[PDB]
Amino acid sequence: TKPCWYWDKKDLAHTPSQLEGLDPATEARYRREGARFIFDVGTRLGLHYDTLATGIIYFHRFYMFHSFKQFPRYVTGACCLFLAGKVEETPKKCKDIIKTARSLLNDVQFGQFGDDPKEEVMVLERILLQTIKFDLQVEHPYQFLLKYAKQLKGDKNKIQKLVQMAWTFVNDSLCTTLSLQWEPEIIAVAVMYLAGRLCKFEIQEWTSKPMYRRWWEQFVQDVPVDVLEDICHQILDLYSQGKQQM
Amino acid sequence: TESDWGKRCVDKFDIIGIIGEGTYGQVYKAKDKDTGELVALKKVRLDNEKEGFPITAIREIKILRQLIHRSVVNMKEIVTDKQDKKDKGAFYLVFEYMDHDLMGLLESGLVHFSEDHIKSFMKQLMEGLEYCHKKNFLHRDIKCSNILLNNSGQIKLADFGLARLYNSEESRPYTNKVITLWYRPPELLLGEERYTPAIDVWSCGCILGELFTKKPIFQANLELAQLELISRLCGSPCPAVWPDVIKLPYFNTMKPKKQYRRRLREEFSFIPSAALDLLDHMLTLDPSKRCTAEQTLQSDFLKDVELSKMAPPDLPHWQDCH
Ligand SMILES: CN(C)C/C=C/C(=O)Nc1ccc(O[C@@H]2CCC[C@@H](Nc3ncc(Cl)c(-c4c[nH]c5ccccc45)n3)C2)cc1
Repeated sequence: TKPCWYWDKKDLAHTPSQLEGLDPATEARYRREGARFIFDVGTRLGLHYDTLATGIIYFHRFYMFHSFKQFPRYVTGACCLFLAGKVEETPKKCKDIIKTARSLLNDVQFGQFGDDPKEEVMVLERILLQTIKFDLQVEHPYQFLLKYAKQLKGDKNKIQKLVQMAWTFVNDSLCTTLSLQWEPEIIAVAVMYLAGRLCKFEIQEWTSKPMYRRWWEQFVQDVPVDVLEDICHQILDLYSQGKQQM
Repeated sequence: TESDWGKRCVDKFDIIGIIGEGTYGQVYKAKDKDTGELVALKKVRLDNEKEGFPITAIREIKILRQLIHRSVVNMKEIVTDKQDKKDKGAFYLVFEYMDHDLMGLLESGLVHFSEDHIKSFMKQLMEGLEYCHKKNFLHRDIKCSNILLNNSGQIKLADFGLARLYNSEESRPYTNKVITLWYRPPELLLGEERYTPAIDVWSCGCILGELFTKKPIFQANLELAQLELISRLCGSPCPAVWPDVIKLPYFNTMKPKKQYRRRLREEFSFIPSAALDLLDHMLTLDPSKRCTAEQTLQSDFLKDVELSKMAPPDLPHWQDCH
């Protein structure tokens, strides 16, 4: 019935790009440049959070079956954003996605689109739909971040600060392969656990079981704290090397 | 774990011939070379598409991959043309091949359904429809030509080109013109956009009335003349039976030539009483009192309908061409 869209940590080490020689460090950079390309091109076009994440999820899934050495990332990123716009009922014309892509990529980067950039994106729509197996519907951690945080009763300012900082962590988790690892429900819970530590907030003090430390077990089921520590470590790695400000 | 669509090629199907003009592309009849099961292929051409893969087809796929029911048409897989990038080719949607549709069997004049044929048919149509409404989906094209029936006696809803989600929590606006004029309820004729799933119950009410008459109950060409024919039978809309009829945009504009009285049980007395009860509850102008899909399954005309103990209809095996 439904395909499985999640890989182990070992499965994420033998991607088609790893087989064709590309090193993990460079592939990690190719996914950041691609995710942030889709994000920016969608932001300048007025697209919202559920559309940008869907395109970025198509991007991460696409390069689980194809190699970066065979498909330019910025070309695939534009084709993912073009499809997500039609899937999420906020379609943007193919001409507008190109006119915005050239205003963000330099001559070398835009050289990936070739002579007819639009035609190079239309053709890639065929293989993109086949690579994702026509599985268009995708949920994202944003919707769960809101619902989970809405059932919290307590300090208004503290809870609001917890949400907006976790909101940025979800914007960053799209730069990694976390979506390829865990369900969005676990990602939304993890970013809250991470935000709660950096803010020194007692999230259990805002629920129905203030004595129960594992406050999250009332939102998602069977997720040990070690799994949360893994997601937090991968998100904080983006903040290493001063790549971003907390 | 082979639920991966789009990879299998179309040459695994032997095309027998075209069976109709589809929305995106022609519809073909073919048999599977690996299982010998007769199927139908909905072609989706991509070359020379202003926006690439049609968004109307993307909606149908997003919905069909969520509707698993005996009465809802099921999409087996999606197959592609022959490839080998930088090539042109279309996609094909695969469905189980139904033998007949409703609009054809009644026009054929060669068929006539008894009371047990209609009970089992409406039974399956309502159960599958209740499954869609519970999933917060609205079919918006229910008609005779969109009700497929195989020679086994199993009914299936046909194509969801105009289907959409429905926010049951808070009412939000939707698209007005959706259904063919013959099956369109009044609230849509008067310009309602925050309509409920009740627009399908009305179209299904005309299917039940059409099985006992072999001809559509309402046949008009313009929305105003359509409202004229509906009022002549169901009565004229007015706040006495519909407190919110005053709120509709075209209410005062599209006034019937007279203030008619409901004579439905008069013109449809040859129908059994239990069927007339369900027909009356399905053709009530006010959608707030129009029975839901679940309430039709609880009626006397369908509550004790046992599908297992049903005899197959006298359906012709000689499809009229090929
Ligand atoms: C005399 N006369 C008039 C002349 C001869 C003409 C003619 O008729 N030919 C032909 C026709 C038709 C056909 O067919 C049949 C009918 C009924 C139903 C069916 N079933 C079915 N199954 C499956 C499916 Cl998928 C389906 C669908 C869905 N949709 C669509 C759309 C379009 C098309 C399709 C379709 N369906 C069968 C076949 C053949």
